[PDB]
Amino acid sequence: PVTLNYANFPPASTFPCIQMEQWAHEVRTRTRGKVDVLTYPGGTLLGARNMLRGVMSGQADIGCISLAYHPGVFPVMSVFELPLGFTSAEAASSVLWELYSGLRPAELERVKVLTMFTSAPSHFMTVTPVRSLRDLQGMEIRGAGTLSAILEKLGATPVSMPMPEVPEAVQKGIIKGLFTSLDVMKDMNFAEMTGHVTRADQAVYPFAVIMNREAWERLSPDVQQVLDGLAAEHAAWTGRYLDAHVQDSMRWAEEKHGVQVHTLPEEDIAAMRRSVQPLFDAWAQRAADKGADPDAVMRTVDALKAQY
Ligand SMILES: O=C(O)Cc1c[nH]c2ccccc12
Repeated sequence: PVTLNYANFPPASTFPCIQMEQWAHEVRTRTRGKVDVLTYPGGTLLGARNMLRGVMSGQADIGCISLAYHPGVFPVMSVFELPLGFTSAEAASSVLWELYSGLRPAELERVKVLTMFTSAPSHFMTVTPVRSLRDLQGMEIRGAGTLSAILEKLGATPVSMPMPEVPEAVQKGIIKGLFTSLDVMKDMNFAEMTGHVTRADQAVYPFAVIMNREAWERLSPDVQQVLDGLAAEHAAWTGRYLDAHVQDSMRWAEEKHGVQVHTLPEEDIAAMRRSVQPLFDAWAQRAADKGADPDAVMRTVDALKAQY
């Protein structure tokens, strides 16, 4: 009987926390009680910025990081912060895990990765309506990592910060909106702060569930096969729950808070995609400078997408 503390950073109602709870439930079940998990949601054990170095301290056995909160640190897996044309968190979460399983980039060698998943595709949630690219101009919008560099290519003024700091940045007028997936309209009640939603069909935010290496090595081989055996299912499950939850979330926001939804013209969309193309090369260049094979990574992205 061994018990693992699992640090998380956002409120318990948000999807990073819902997936942690479902994960914990499967570990208890599949190990027939041999493993238990005590979860600390809402940043009570570790928060968003001390998540990684704190899992590695051993201050918590397991944690959940958003790759985009750590610029430079993940030269390979940050490809998953580019617009890879995904339209569901299910598909993207699955392809992300396979791409990680099959390559094991050294950026992530100092911890043990238990599973990976993403957000749904990003859209604009703003306090004033955005009906064109022109409206985006100069408007401070929250992103992180490469989703900020995307905001920037589109002409908005990106402000990088983790999700928990976002409600307060909006309220105090430091940002005018946020660029991410629509589950937060409910799970963080952005429906009471940003009454407008514009379709972007943009890049996802990728997450990794990590574990302290020494903690992982103190697990027997049998318990280890249980956690490795849970990884791919759980990635898909997390992606599938979120695609459903995004619908409910937006249903609630419209009929209980009168959210207004807008779309951009096709010529604005065309042009925004042309605007972000240079990020693929800059991503390819930082990976190479770090000793990675971006050509290989993109070849593996392509091939995985033609399955999932
Ligand atoms: O925007 C992000 O930081 C990624 C993201 C999307 N939905 C979230 C819910 C809780 C915490 C992080 C996220």
